[PDB]
Amino acid sequence: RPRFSFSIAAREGKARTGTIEMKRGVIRTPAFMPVGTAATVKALKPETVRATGADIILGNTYHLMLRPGAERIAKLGGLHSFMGWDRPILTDSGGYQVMSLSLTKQSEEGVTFKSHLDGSRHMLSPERSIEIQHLLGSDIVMAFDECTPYPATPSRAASSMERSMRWAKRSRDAFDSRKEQAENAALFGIQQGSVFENLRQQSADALAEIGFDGYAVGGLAVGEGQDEMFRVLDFSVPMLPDDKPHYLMGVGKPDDIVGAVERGIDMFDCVLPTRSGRNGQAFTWDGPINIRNARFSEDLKPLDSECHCAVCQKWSRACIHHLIRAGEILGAMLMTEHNIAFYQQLMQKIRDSISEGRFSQFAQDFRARYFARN
Amino acid sequence: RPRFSFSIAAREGKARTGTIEMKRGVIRTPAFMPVGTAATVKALKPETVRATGADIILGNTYHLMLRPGAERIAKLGGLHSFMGWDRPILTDSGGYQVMSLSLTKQSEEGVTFKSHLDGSRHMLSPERSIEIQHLLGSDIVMAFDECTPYPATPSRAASSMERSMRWAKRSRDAFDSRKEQAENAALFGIQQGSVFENLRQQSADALAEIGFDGYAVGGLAVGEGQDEMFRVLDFSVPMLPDDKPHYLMGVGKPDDIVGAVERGIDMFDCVLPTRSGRNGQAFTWDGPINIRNARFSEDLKPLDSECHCAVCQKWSRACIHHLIRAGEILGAMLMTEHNIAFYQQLMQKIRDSISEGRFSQFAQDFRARYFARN
Ligand SMILES: [Zn+2]
Ligand SMILES: [Zn+2]
Repeated sequence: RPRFSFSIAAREGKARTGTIEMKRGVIRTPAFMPVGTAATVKALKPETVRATGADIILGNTYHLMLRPGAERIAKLGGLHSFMGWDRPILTDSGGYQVMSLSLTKQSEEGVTFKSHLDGSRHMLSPERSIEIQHLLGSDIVMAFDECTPYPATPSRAASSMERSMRWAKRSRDAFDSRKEQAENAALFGIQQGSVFENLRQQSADALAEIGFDGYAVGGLAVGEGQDEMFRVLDFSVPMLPDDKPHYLMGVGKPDDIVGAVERGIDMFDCVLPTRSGRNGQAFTWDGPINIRNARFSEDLKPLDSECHCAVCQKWSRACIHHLIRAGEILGAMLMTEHNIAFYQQLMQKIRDSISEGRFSQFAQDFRARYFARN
Repeated sequence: RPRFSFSIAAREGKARTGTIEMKRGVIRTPAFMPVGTAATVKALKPETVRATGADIILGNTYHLMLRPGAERIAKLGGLHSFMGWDRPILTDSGGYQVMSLSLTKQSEEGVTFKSHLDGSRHMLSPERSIEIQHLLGSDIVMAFDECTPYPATPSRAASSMERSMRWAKRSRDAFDSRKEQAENAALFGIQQGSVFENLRQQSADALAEIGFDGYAVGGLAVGEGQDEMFRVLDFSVPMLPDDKPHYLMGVGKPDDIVGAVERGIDMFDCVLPTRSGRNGQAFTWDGPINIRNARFSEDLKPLDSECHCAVCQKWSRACIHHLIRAGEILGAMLMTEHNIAFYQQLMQKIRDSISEGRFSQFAQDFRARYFARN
């Protein structure tokens, strides 16, 4: 019923659990958002993704505007039809992929780039990104920003942050200028500032002055290492409005997530569970495992003996091992389904332990078992 | 190089091993002929069937003339193109399926029947069957005959046998009337006579007077039981010309085959390995097994610990068990591949043991292990 309503059911330190209510459904916080595809035989079925625990999936604006393009998606009935997913959908701005996959020109106005598979010209800006995310019909909209490469100078970081904040205002204005969008969707602002506390602070209150439904912590997961990331999060998150969801984009190693929840993050997304699913890496409570190893050739146990997913209730490491080695598609599908389910179960344990006030103990128990392997 | 050349490399009693040389390839005797399909994703690949040991496959004329029809097959380049199989292909007359799946009218002239899936009219006769098998471009041609249902009266059996012999002559004449066919393909005659020794004898020399490249023993595998079948074969086979291949149509239980080789049979065909492959039954040296049983849920051993097929060199009973239970298509494919390979390996053991003069001992060793299960 509500456009966007964020509640906090419980807290423990900086960590916090709750829900985000939207017209297309409820999102349980902290949340992991798997990346959606297009609902074909090559990808997992929508109902399968839903059955893993996903309350909301993510769509890459950049790839979607390249193929089959935002206009086609709109004619087809939006992303929800295209992806066969009738629950909330978040779309990124498409700016990150542009500055790492494409740029014929860049300025304060925006960027124009060539299609890395067609050569055709495409333009992106705060105004255009908002419009494109509208055509896709997403529920949560990400503001268009300028991402600064890692490592970055204190000058290049301050420059890109200052621009990203002006683009934040432009994104907000574009969003509000469209009644169908502004009254039904939500808008998140992104905080930049690299590893510099002053830039982070100047970015945070700049966004707060503009006002957003949610606030993303951008600039991380670019190769800074976990320790540096936690150190950044340590001061970055408290500068963000407490009564709004905190989104940490791109971050999604299981231990990265737990540590980020300890520091106030409410939302996560990454392609790691999907990517490593096809590459033969499975996530367990005792750390990641490579299924191709000869050890799992006759291992009758499931991928994880505590995972509740439909794969672990049926398939053993042995059969999954062979399917993967045989090049059989089913094997990669099974791995992927488990991986994203495992992630959702991690989220559920986090939510549970917070509301019971036992999350601090869970975080310690988690790392102890996860890092020890075996 | 030769149209049809049958050699006997070795004998042991009534049993005999050798080769059939044809323009499209050599057929090792005794031989099992699996039933071909149409080379699609639903059926095993031609190269897979070849890799199991098959020197020749069988095509059902009746089904092929119904869909997509013999004329279409001819335009497509014949059965070899249609099935993606460039080695010898035997086609049945199509008469058996007619009298058990279709008959609007029946007489000495022939039969006309309605398509059991289109209602359309189709006509079959000694002349028409030969022509249709020509359109399909098969290498071994079966003479059109009238099959007598089981059990049959001594009158109905004598009647159908006498007709089948007149149709044998008509089949031979049609075959010889077509130069492209007569000079490149082979023709087999079928012996009828039910369980009656006099009718069998009167049928045998009737065929010998006509003369055929090979001689089939028809009228069995209609539900007479193994013991009655062996009893029939005991006198039926020696009445057939010794210097020609002996074909036992429809028969193909592993123990039925071994016993039939002991009585002089050189060729076999049946859908049992293909049918039970999809139904979850696997053939082993210790008898058939039902893969759906809970016992095989964690059985790390292959289907048969002596089978050389690619499935048993990789897949365990456990993984095959799950695939079948999951309804996964791969499971039924694996079972089928093993089953037809197991059959070819049985044939190879028969050929080997005969030429070494140890087949009588092999037959005893086979039954002892096969019937004891375990
Ligand atoms: Zn699992
Ligand atoms: Zn096998």
